[PDB]
This record gives sequence, structure tokens and C-alpha cells, in this order.
Amino acid sequence: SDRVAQLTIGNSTITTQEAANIIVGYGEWPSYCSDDDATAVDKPTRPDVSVNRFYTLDTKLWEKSSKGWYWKFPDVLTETGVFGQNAQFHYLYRSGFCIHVQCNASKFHQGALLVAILPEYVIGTVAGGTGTEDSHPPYKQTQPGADGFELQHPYVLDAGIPISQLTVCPHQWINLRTNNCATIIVPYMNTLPFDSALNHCNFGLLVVPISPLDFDQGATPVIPITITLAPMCSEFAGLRQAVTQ
Amino acid sequence: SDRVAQLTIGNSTITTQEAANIIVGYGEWPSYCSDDDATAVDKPTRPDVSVNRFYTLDTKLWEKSSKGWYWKFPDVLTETGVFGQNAQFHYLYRSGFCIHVQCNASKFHQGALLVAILPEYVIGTVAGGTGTEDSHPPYKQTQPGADGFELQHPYVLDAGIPISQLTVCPHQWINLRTNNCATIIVPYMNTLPFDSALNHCNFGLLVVPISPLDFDQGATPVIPITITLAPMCSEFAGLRQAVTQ
Amino acid sequence: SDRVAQLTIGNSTITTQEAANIIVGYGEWPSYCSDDDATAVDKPTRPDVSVNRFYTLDTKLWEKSSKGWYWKFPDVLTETGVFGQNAQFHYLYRSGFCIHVQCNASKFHQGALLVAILPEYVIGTVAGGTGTEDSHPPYKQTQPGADGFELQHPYVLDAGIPISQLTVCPHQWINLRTNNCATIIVPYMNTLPFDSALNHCNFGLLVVPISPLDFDQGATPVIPITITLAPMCSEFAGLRQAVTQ
Amino acid sequence: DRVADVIESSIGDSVSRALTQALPAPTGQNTQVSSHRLDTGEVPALQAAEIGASSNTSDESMIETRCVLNSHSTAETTLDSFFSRAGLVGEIDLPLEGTTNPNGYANWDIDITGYAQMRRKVELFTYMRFDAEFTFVACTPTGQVVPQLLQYMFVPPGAPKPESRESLAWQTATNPSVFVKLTDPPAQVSVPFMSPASAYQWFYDGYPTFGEHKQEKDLEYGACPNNMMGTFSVRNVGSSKSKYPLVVRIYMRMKHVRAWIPRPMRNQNYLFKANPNYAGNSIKPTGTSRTAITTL
Amino acid sequence: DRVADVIESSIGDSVSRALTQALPAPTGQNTQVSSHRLDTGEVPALQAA
Ligand SMILES: Cc1cc(CCCCCCCOc2ccc(C3=NCCO3)cc2)on1
Repeated sequence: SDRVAQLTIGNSTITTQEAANIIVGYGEWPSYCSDDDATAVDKPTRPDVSVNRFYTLDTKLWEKSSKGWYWKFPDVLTETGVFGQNAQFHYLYRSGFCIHVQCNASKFHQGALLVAILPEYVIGTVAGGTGTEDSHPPYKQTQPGADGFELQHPYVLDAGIPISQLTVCPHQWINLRTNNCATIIVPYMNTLPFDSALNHCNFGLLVVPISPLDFDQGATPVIPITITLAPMCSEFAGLRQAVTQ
Repeated sequence: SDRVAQLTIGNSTITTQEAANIIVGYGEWPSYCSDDDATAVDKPTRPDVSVNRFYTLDTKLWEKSSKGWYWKFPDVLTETGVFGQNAQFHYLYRSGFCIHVQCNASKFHQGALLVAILPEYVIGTVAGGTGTEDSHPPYKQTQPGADGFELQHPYVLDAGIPISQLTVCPHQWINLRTNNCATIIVPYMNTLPFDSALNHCNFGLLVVPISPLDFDQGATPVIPITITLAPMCSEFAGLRQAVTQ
Repeated sequence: SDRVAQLTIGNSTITTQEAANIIVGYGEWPSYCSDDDATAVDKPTRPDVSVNRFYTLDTKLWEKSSKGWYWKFPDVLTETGVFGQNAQFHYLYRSGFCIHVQCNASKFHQGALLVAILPEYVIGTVAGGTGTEDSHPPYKQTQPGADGFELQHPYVLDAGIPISQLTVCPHQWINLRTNNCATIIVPYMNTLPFDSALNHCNFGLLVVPISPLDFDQGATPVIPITITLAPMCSEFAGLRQAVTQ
Repeated sequence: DRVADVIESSIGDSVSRALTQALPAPTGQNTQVSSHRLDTGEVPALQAAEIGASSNTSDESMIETRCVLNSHSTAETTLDSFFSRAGLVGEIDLPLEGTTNPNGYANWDIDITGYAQMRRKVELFTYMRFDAEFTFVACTPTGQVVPQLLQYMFVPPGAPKPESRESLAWQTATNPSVFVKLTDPPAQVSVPFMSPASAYQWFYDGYPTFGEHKQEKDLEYGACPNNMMGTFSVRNVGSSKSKYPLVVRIYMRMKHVRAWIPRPMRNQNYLFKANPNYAGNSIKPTGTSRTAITTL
Repeated sequence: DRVADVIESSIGDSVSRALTQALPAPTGQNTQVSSHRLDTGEVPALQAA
């Protein structure tokens, strides 16, 4: 009664028989905005089930050389579903997330992925190598949306910070000999009650292979990693026309 | 406390470490005949332990092409043991059964058998192919006894009925990745309190491969299926000399 | 809650995830010497943690032909650690032991070791083959200390006694398909309250392959067996200078 | 009367579930007596890091322990203890001859990300709320104290930023200014937590404008206005050349600190302010290196 | 006054833990009536030598 689990939101149900418990970011369940924490005076929308549900956004292929990937969040779910709509139509957005990363293999494969949530995940550049040039990461790199983006210098998380310490963040590991999925529930984290789903990404999801994938030849070589996630307590306000970015 | 089990009747004990619970046909344990359900006025014999025990009747070899087999019941146990005797010596017979079908393989083999009990399992013929000839199945096919009989058109259970619907009958599956045996307890089912073990077969046992057996070469290729069964609450009346058929 | 276990004495902790319970020799936990069971009037030393702890003494390689090994006990731990010291410095010694023999393999290897404790394990000789010569086993064979000694005629335990009956002694088996370690707790057994750790060996530890080790080629062929043990309730008296033997 | 699913519908629950509680921890936890344990079913030592939680194994479960009454204080590890230490965050030059700041006045954009020591400490957290004590140490480049009068002026964003030593803005009719001689002890003043956000944000993963976000504008990524507190302006009070070359060092001591969401400590050298850029060709290991894992 | 680890310190326990008891056995154990048992979860026959 701990390695098996079932997550159900809206009209979606995830199943798993080799889980490793559930992490609750900074020990706090997603909640709605207090009546004294808020400022925006207009009465918000809380679509509920039409937005708070599981969206299986993408699949990556784990290879013996993979460096690791990341997805910025608020963003990732735009353009997709009714959630995406309320996000374009409304100025203000607020919500928590249930992130379920899955990846399975056989008892004969081996490897370990680090799945973490890094709030305010600001990306950096190599500064032109020499570090004299003040370059800046493009809209394509900072906000890749679904499809995510691959890291180029995971050791420093492409931001000059040691990944070795990334675990001070709500994380969980996917060690093939042990489990086949990570589940992290993240509460709304920002210095404001609401913010724009468009120009601000409350956090990023990192999926990095710390112990490389390996297996003797002949075993299925296609080990995918799929990202499924669900907004929780989504609230929107500041209605206007639909804006893309 | 559910995948392991032990069945003990008479002087026989079956063991299993990969069971899938026990089915009780039409949700009813075998009972003896009511004093108001009966008609035959002679006081019956209830040999008890000498007949209500496990008889391991036969082994079949499951192959990548196997079509499936069946055994008619009352019959199957005649000629074998003290049970067989009381059945030949007495006109009237009555009893329930505990059927335990077993078949194991390795965690590297795969396949799935459907084990069902089909009451009043009347057999049909192909009618000479064209269906113009009114042929009839032989005593060898309708009542094969032990050794059972192989199906020729399992899709219709050699009787013009969809096997796809055979599950409305007390059944159970033997899925190699999951278990290695089926256990079904059947109560006496007939429109009469007692009947002749010889000319009437209250039901048939079907063992059919729905998902074919398969495995990479090098793994032991001999996957047998053994049928073990035990009469329950056997009652006999109408004593005379011993009759074979 | 029975296949996993943790043994902790002094500053040592053994771990195991495929245990087979714990045997307590002759059903008795090691105790200290009664005030009326003793004779030596000097007040003893009970070093406690500095001696009652796990000492991982040696590793043997299990091979498809291995005959089996044994270690005499009191002795084995001399020369090693603070225990060894109190044993050389003091005339009288007394103590129980927690013996943890470990050996693991893969779910694809097979074999079975008999791990037993045979009190007063007197060794014999082949008597010059013909049995006319009254030979005697050397100090090297009777008291091998760590490194143990290999048996030459395990069937008779090199002492004219059937190993088939060795199980009337606190034993335990290491069956690879089932577990990967043996744990036996032995109380002080002698006809005296204290005795010399040097010239007397209260018992011997036998590790014998009854079902030979086997595996298909390609699987790691180096299957070691390691002996770890811890004195319990060690008591010493009769202090003088340090004596080796 | 209602539709039920509306009556239960927990939508609108403003309070968070929690799951953890803050307990008193004035001293380090004491150690209690431990004895040998030889049993099955109980494995402290065994853990499953995959879960994402730190090993809860206690010393007592790994060895026979004595009893120790730990009375070591944990006071010096509080945020206030750790942060309420004045540190250099700004430096302003007011030379006589030069290209930097002649004319006799300067405008320092209030940004503490300019110096490595202080920057790294704060970048330990994602959000920080606090008041601060700003101290201004002025003197000549030689470190000499000179009889010169200065005027410091905090210029909130939106206020007229002085364009010259004699700018009208120095009337400082509503802005808070400070007049000090370099002969007087360094000026020190108390600043509150100004900012429309509830906390300053060291890292802002997003943009602030809502536009096209083309190449040229990637300059605005990570730029969060809730952190731009305005500028700090300084001038030698007068209408003629200073007569002495000056330098002002700005030290900041945080107080009444609250911090949230710890992050990994800075790994590579810093390159620019409000921009985590690192030198791609000089990516060094977090620390020292050996020759083999089997040798010190 | 004492150091605690000295107060618990079970060192010096002269009596043995036991774990077994000798019961009267003047005659061989009798056999009691047994009936059929068809159930899961309970496996007498299965052991782990
Ligand atoms: C009198 C008087 C007082 C002053 C100066 C007052 C300064 C108050 C400064 C408060 C600064 O808070 C900060 C928060 C964040 C950052 C920051 N820099 C990079 C992004 O975050 C800098 C300062 O000048 N004159």
C-alpha cells in the first residue's frame, strides 16, 4: 500500500504499480487565494474540472548520452485545452500542479533520473564562451512550452548553479530498479497572489539522468519519458480578448 | 494472503503460491440433497473421504498452436477410484466439485488460458461442412472421460456459441505473468435431485488458450496443463450391480 | 516484516533484505555468568561495546566443486580487535555470539549452503587411510582462526559423523532462490562458567554446500561467502600479561 | 435546492493543507542511550532516496550510543543572524579628471547584485523580504578624510533624476536627502521594505512587457520591476569643481528578514548583474578534485 | 549523578532469555477431528526450511 497509486482529477486517472510515494512541494497543498491575500477586485473564474485535470504533454527518449531536459511551467500548458484558453483570455492566473513524470523499463535495464521542481528557474547563457559577451537566452529557450528544452550544461543547470544541490527543491528520483514514475504536487508559488501565465513562469521542471541509462544489447532500446501534469485550484481574473504572448 | 492457497479434501492437499482467488460457481457451495427436494426413498450412501478427494486426472501439452480442450464432468471420474465405483454400482448420483486446473511457466513465458464451467455442455457437429447433413457427435466425443477432448472450432465451442461470451459461466483465467492455476468450486446443477453419472454430464470444463503461448527459443518448451478435481458431497442411491454405461 | 532485518551491536550495523528469520541456539539468549554459577573470585571486565560488535572476518569463494569450510570459534576472533586483546591478556573468557553468514547471487543462480553451529567440534584424521596409523590433526587444522579451514570429507565432517544429521544443531540454510544470509545467535556453552579462549573452542561454525552452486555461463562466476560475527556479553577475568597461545 | 456537487465543491478553500509544523529548536537535539538491537522487520538504516526525502535514520539506530545533553545554541543560524551583517553592495566614483563621473555628481542604480560576497548569500533564496540599514563610507581614493560636503538623495523611480551638480532636483523637496561632511562619521540610515511585491525576487523567470520578445529584447528576460527601487544620487554640494577626488562605498545590513524557497548556492563566477550568465569555456567543478576515488 | 548509559546498561544479566518451555508429555499427542479446508491465505503444507 505505497508502491501502487491512483491519481484522479477532472476526467483523468493515472495509474502506477511501482511508485515511490508522493512529494508535496514545501509541504503545502495547492489552495485558492485568500480574501485578504488578493488585490484584484473582480470576481474570478474557477473552471474546476475543465482545467484541473491531467494533460499528457510530451514524450522524450532517454538515451545512454542524454543530458537532461526541463520545462518551464505556467507556460507549458498554454495553447493546450480549456486551461490554455482561460490563460490567454485572462490577464491573471493562479494555480498549483500535480506533476507525474513516467518512465519504465525492465528489471534488466538500469538508470536514475532526477525529477525536481525549481521555482523561478531563470536560464543563463555561456556568455559567448569567453564570458566577455553579454548574451541572453531566447524566447525559444526561456519559454519552450511543451516539447520542453534540452540542457547543454546540466552540471550547472545552464544557470551557473550546481545540480548536485538541486535536491533542496521538491524532487523525487526515478531509479529503474526501484520505480517507474515521479509524482510531485506543487502549490502556487510567487510573491503575488496572481500573475500572468504568459510572461511569468513560476517554476521549472527538471528531469535529469544522473546515473546513465544502460542495458545489454537485445533489450528494447527505446526508453521514453512522458510528462503528465494537472493544474489544481486554477483561478483566473482580468478578462479581455485572447492574447498569445 | 490471497496468491497462496491450500486445498484439502480426503487425503489430498493441493498447494499453490501464485493463485488468483477462488471462484464459487453461481455463488453457492455444494450441499447435500434436501429432504423435500428428493424423491428417491431409499437411504443413500455418502462415502465421504473415500470419494470426496482430489483426483489428478490428466496432463495436456500447451503449444503455440493449441486450440483448447474440454472435459465433460460427471463422467470424467468414472472408472477412477472409489468414486467411479459408487457411480457404476448406483443408478443415482449427486455431487459438487472443486476443480483445480494447474499450469506454470517462467516469468519469461507468456500466454492466457480461459478456464470455465459450462453446464449442460451439449456438443454439435459441423453438419458435413455444407450443413445439409444431420451428423451427430460420437460417444467418444460427447463423453471422452479423462484424457478429455480437443476442440476443433473453439470460436464457437464446437456448438455454435461464441466463446467470447463463455465468461457468463463460472470461469477464471490462467495468465502466466500473473498466476499458475484456476480453482472453481461447482455445486450440483441439474433439474433433478439425482441423476445418472453415466448418461448425463451436468457440465463441461473448458480450458482454452485465448492469448497464445509464446517464448523466445531456449526456454523449456514443454508447458503442460494438469487437471485435478475433487467431488464434494457425493451422494449415491439406487444400488444394483456395477454398470459401465 | 521478516525477510528484511538489521543487526546492531557496538558501532556496527548489518543490513539484509532477503533474510530467513533468526535462529537462537538451543533457544537461549547469551547471558552473563550467575553469581552462583561462578567460582573465579576476581571481579571481571565487561568491555561491552569495544568487544561486543561485528567483526567481518573473512571471505571464501563458493565454486561448483567446493567441499565446505568451518571455523572454530572462541579462537577465530583472537588477534583481532579489542576482543582479541582481552582474550590474550586474560586467562578466563566467556561470551555468546551473533553469527551472520552472508552470500548473495542473482535470481538466475542456484545453490544451497548449510550453516550450522556444532558445539565442541573435535576434528579427526583419516588415520593414514588404512586406519592403522593413529594420526592427529595439527594446531593448524584444529584452530585455524580466521581464514577458517576447508573440509576434506564433509560427508563425515572430518570427524566420522554424518553431516546428514548436522541439523540437530542450531543451523540455518542459505538457499539462493530464497535468501542471502544466515543469522544464528549462540549462547555460551561449556561445562564451566569461564574457560580459556586460547586452548578451548566452545564450538565450530560449519558452512557446507549441500546443493551445489550452478549457473549458465555469462553470469558473474564469483560468488563469495563472507563471515561476520559479534561476541555478546563478553566477560574476562584472570588478568596477567598477554599470551598468544 | 442546490446541485450537491456545488455544496461539497471544495473550490474556494483559501487556507493551505500544511502537513508540517514549526517546533522550538533553541538547542541541538540531544542523544539518548541506545542499546544493541538484533531483530527482523525493523530496518532504520534502509532507505529509498527515490521518494525524495532525507534519511530519517537516527544515530541511536546505527550504533550503541551514550546519552548527551546538547545545549549548543542554534541562534546564530537564524536568517537575521546570517544576514544582518553590513556588506559592500555599491561603490561610486567622483573623480576630478576622468570619463566616469566628472561634473561632480553620480547616479547609482540601486542594485545589490554588483558584488559577489553579498550577492551569493542572498541568491541562496528565491524570495526575500526585509528592511535595511544603509551606511555610506566616503573619502578620497587614498583613503584620506577631507573637509568636503556631500548630498545623498534617494530618487524613487519616476522622480526627476539629477542631470548636473546644480540640477533643480537637488531641492529634494519630497525626496529624502542626506547632507554629510566626509569628516563626519559615515552616514547611516534606515530603509523599509519598499516594493509592490511581498518580497524582493532574486530570480524572475519571465519577462516584464508582454510584447513580441525578439532578439534585441532578450535583454529584458529576468528583469523584474518589483526589484528596481530607483536610483541613489550623490553630488558635492556647490557650483564649482569639487577640489578633491571622492569615492563612496555603500554598505547594506538587512534586518527583519523573511526568506523563501532555498536554491543551490552559486557555482560559477559571476559575470553580470541580474543575469545568471556563466563562462561557457571556463566551467569549473563545484570544488576540488583528486586523482582517484581510492586515494586521498 | 550517574551517566544513564550505565543505568540502563543491561550488562550483568545472569539469567537467560529462554524462549521455550518444557511442558508435560506423558503420552503421545492425540489427533483431533479434521475436516476439508478449501481456502486462500492459509498454507500449512508450505514451509521454508
Ligand atoms: C537617505 C537615503 C537612503 C538611500 C538608499 C535607499 C536604498 C533602499 C534600497 C532597497 C533595496 O532593495 C533591493 C532589492 C532587490 C535588489 C536587486 N538587484 C538585482 C535584482 O534584485 C536590489 C535592492 O539613499 N539615500
